[PDB]
Amino acid sequence: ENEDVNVELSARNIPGVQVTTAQGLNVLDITNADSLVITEAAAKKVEEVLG
Amino acid sequence: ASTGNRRSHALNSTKRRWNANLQKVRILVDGKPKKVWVSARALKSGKVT
Amino acid sequence: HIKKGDNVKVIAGKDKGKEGKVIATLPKKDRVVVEGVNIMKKHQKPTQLNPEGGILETEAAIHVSNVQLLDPKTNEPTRVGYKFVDGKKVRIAKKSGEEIKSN
RNA sequence: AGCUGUAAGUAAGCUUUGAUCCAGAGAUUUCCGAAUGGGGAAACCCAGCAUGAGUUAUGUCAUGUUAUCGAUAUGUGAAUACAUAGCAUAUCAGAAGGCACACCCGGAGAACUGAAACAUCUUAGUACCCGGAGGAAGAGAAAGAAAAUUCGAUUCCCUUAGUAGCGGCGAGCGAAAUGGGAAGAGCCCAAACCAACAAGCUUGCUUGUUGGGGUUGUAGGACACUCUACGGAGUUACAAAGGACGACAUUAGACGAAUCAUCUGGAAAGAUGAAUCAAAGAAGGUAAUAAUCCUGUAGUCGAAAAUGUUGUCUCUCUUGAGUGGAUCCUGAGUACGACGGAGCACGUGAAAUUCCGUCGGAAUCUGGGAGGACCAUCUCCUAAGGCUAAAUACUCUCUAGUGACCGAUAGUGAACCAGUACCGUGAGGGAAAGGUGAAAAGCACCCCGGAAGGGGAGUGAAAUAGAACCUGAAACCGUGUGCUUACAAGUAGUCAGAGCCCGUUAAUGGGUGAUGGCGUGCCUUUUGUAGAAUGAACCGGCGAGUUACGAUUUGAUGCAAGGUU
RNA sequence: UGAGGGUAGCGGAGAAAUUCCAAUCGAACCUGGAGAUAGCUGGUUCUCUCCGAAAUAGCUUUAGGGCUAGCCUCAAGUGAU
RNA sequence: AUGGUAGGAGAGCGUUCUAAGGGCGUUGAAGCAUGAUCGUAAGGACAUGUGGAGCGCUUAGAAGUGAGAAUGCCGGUGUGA
RNA sequence: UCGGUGAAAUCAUAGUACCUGUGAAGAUGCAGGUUACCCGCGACAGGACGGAAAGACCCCGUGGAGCUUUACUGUAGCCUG
Ligand SMILES: CC[C@H]1OC(=O)[C@H](C)[C@@H](O[C@@H]2C[C@@](C)(OC)[C@@H](O)[C@H](C)O2)[C@H](C)[C@@H](O[C@@H]2O[C@H](C)C[C@H](N(C)C)[C@H]2O)[C@@](C)(O)C[C@@H](C)C(=O)[C@H](C)[C@@H](O)[C@@]1(C)O
Repeated sequence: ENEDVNVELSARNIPGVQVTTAQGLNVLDITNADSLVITEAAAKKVEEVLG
Repeated sequence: ASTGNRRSHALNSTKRRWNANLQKVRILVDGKPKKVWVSARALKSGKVT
Repeated sequence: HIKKGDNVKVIAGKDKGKEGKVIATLPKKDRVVVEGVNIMKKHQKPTQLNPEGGILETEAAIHVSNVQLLDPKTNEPTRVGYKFVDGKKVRIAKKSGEEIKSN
C-alpha cells in the first residue's frame, strides 16, 4: 500500500523480484514482470487513483 | 570616468576626455600652507585658502 | 587470512587435496609459499661461491585464495573468524573453537 | 609481523620491549624568490653593530640584528624668533607579492564582421589591458510601482513577449508593469530638545566635548497633552548563555552468513549432481565465467581534532504608553537649469527618467518631488546620511559516486621519460612512445663462431609466447614449383576456344591459356575530356548536413467545444 | 675594427635604394579576437526500385551570384475541363 | 511498364552501444588466412588452419553509422638504382 | 671497368613503334596500313604539350594593401573669440 521496510528488505536480494508502492507504480517494472502480487489495500488504492 | 565622445555633423564619434578646471593655489592642509591643485568648483564653497 | 607457521590444504592448482606447512607469506602481493607445493626447476649458473649447478628444485609462491586452514578438531577445511578475549584478538574456525598457531 | 621509497634484490641490519605502517599534534626546516643589511648577470658576492668560541693578539667562525612606507609615544629644530616642518630615537608588525582573475565590482576600450559596397548602425560595452576585494560580490527598505476598491525592500526562476517600442523605420535591437513561485527581516545616524564638562566671556550667552532623546507623511519627532517594561524572551545585521551545552558525517578503524564431489583441463569459478546463506545476488581479484576461496558488500559496534550545531540553554532581552500636530527640526554649492556627452530596450533629442565635465544656482510643511514636453485638478511619495542575512553566480581544489562517454592515430598536448627529447636569440611552439607468461620457472649444459647470431638439449599448456616478447592484415622483399612464353604492336581485360595439370562447400567442377573476335583507365569540371585539362607513387588508418532553441508542414497517438501545463 | 651601451613597428634608422630592423619588410615576430570573412576552387563515404528536368522571360552596383515565374517530384482534391 | 545526370519519392544491407528475452563458448570466442557456398544488391553462413577469451541471435531503441580521390593528416614501404 | 658504401626529384596501372587520317580542331594507347626476334651497356637530346612553381602577363571579385589629390567623411593639431 504505502511502505513495508521488512518485506522490502526480505525481497531485496532475490533475483527477478522487485518491490514497489501503489503510488510508485511504473509501466516499465510492470511490463518487465511476469506476475503481479498485490495486497487488497494497494489494489483498492490504485483502483481509486486510476478510476 | 571623464570619458565620452566627440560627435560630427554626420554623427561620427571619436573618443574624448572632459578635463576639470584645476588651479594651483596655496591652501592650509593639515600642517603647513601647501601649494596644491584644486578645482574652481571645489574652492567655490568647499575649502578655504 | 593466515600466518607463517600454519598447516593448510591446497584447494586449487596441480596440487589439490594436498596438505602442507606454510613457510612465508608475502602479504603485499598475497602469495604465500608452501613446502612440497608449486615446485620450480630453475636453471642455475655458476655463482661467485658455488659450482655451475644443473637444475634446482625449490618451491614457488601461491595465491592465498588457493589455500584454506584446517579445523584442528576435525581436520576439515574451514574459513576463519575472529574473537576478542580480554582486549586481545584470536582466530576461530567457524565450525569449532580456537586454532592455536605460533610455529 | 614483518620491514629496510617508486625501481630490484645483495651486503648490512631493525623488529612482539609492539617495528614498517594509518590518522592527530609538535620540533627541525640550507639557498633564492615580494626578498627586506648593500649590491647583483635569482639560487651569488660584499659588509657593519652587539654578544660568544678561539687567538698572545688580529685574522676566522657562530648566534641575533640592521629595507621602505605606515601606526603608537618623545624631544629636536637652517634661509627666519617660540611653533611645526623636516630631522633623530623606543615599540608594534599594518601593507607589499602570489590570486583559480572561473564568478563579482569599477577604469579604459578595438577591429575583422553584418548591413550582400559604406559612413549613422552592428560586431560590442565583446575581446584584450589595469585595479580591487571576496568566498561570494553587487543590490536593498519608497522623494517607488501604478491608476484597483491598489501593491511585498532587494535578488532569482517561469510567463507577459519576440509583444509594446527603437531603427539609413534598413540590417537588426528589444522592455516593463501585472500574474504564478524560491527565499522572506527592517535596523541605525544628523537635526530639533534636555542635563552636565572646559575656554571665551562674566558665567547671561556663545563655542566646542560627553551623555541621553529620535530619525518619519491620510506627517514623524521635540516641546503640549497619557500611564508602562522582561510579558515575550533570539547572537544572519540590529544586545547576549563564553554557558551541563545531549550522534561533525558518529569519520580513521574493527566485526561481518553460507559448498562439497566428479569430468575435461596445464589450471576451474565452467558442465554434470547434490547442498547452503541472504537486511549481504554491488564490484573486483584468484592459473578459465564464483552470492557461499580472498578483498569486500548489507548491517552492527565504534575515539581524537570533534560536538549534529542542536533542545530550558547563567547574565541580558522589548510588557508601547494614545490625541492634536498649533510653534521648532527633518541631510546646500544640494535639487534644478544652459552647453557638450554617456547610460537607460530608446539613434542626444520634446529627453520625460538616471550619471560625468564647465558655467550658473533655490525653496523650507501654506514646503518639496514624481505620475514620458509644458499648464491646472487629482493620485503617490518625502531626495541631497549609512548598514543589512536568505534565495543567486563560478569551481584551480577535496571527499564519495555516476555514464545507450574514449579505449592507445581515440580520449587531456601528456596512460610510458611531458609541457619532456626537439625547434626558436626571445616571447613562444611542441612530439613520438602501452600489452612475455598463471608463475621468471627469463633457456643449466654441448656444438659452429672473434663476438653477434644460431642448432640441439631443457623450463613451460604453448618458445614461428625468448624480452626487436598477445593477436600479427596489406603494401613490399624473397625461395620453390604445375601451366605458359624469344615473328611479336599490347587501357592488358572480356566472349569464344584446343592442348596440359588437378580433383571441390560435387556442381551442367577448378588452374593455365596455343589461337580468334570486341575493346582509348577512374574522379572532377565541362556545350563537349582517351584526352597533351585537374587529382592520386603504393598500402593501411583518420578524415565532411550534426546538436540546442523557435517556426512551418506531413505521419502517429490521446482527448475533443474544448485541449494543455 | 673590437668591447660595453642607446633608438622598437600608427614605430625607428637611413651620404635616400621602398634601403635595414635575427636567411622575411610598400609596413617585423609571437600569442589572442578567430572556427574572422570567402557570392571563389577542391572535396563530401552503403545498395536496389519508381519518376525525372533546365541552361529560358523579368528585375537586380546585375552579368560565372540571387529572387519570383517556367519546366521536375510527392501527397490530398476537383473531377472532362 | 521498367535508359537516365541536377533532383524528388520509397524500400532495404551492414557497423558500435543499450533494454528485454533466448543462446554459444578451453570438447576453443572475437579477430586473421583459404575455399569450387547462399542471396535480386548492399551482404550472410558453413568447413579447415592460426589464435587463446569473450561473442552471436530475435524485437525495439540511440548514433562519433559505411571513403578512392580534398597538391588532404599520420605512419610503414617502394620506384628511380 | 672492378671492390666497399649508397641518396633524390618523379611516379593512375602498364607487354609503352612509325606514317596518313580522326578527334576538345597538335595521339605510345582510336581507324587503315607499314615495320618490328628476347634482354642489356655506353652515348645524344626530337617527343612524352617532359620535371620544377594552384601563371607574376590579361580579365574577374560589390577581395586586399601602399601612395596621391581642388574624391566623400572625419580628425591630431593651429588660429581666433
Ligand atoms: C638557379 C636556381 C634557381 O634557378 C631559377 O630561378 C631559374 C634560372 C629560373 O629561370 C628563369 C630565367 C628567366 C629569364 O626566365 C626564363 C626568368 O624569366 C624567369 C623568371 O626565371 C626558372 C626557370 C623559373 O622558371 C620559369 O619561371 C617563369 C615565371 C615561367 C617560366 N615558364 C615559361 C614555364 C618558367 O620556366 C622559376 C621561377 O624559377 C622556377 C621556380 C620553381 C624557382 O624559383 C626555382 C626553385 C629556383 O629557385 C631555381 C631552381 O632555384
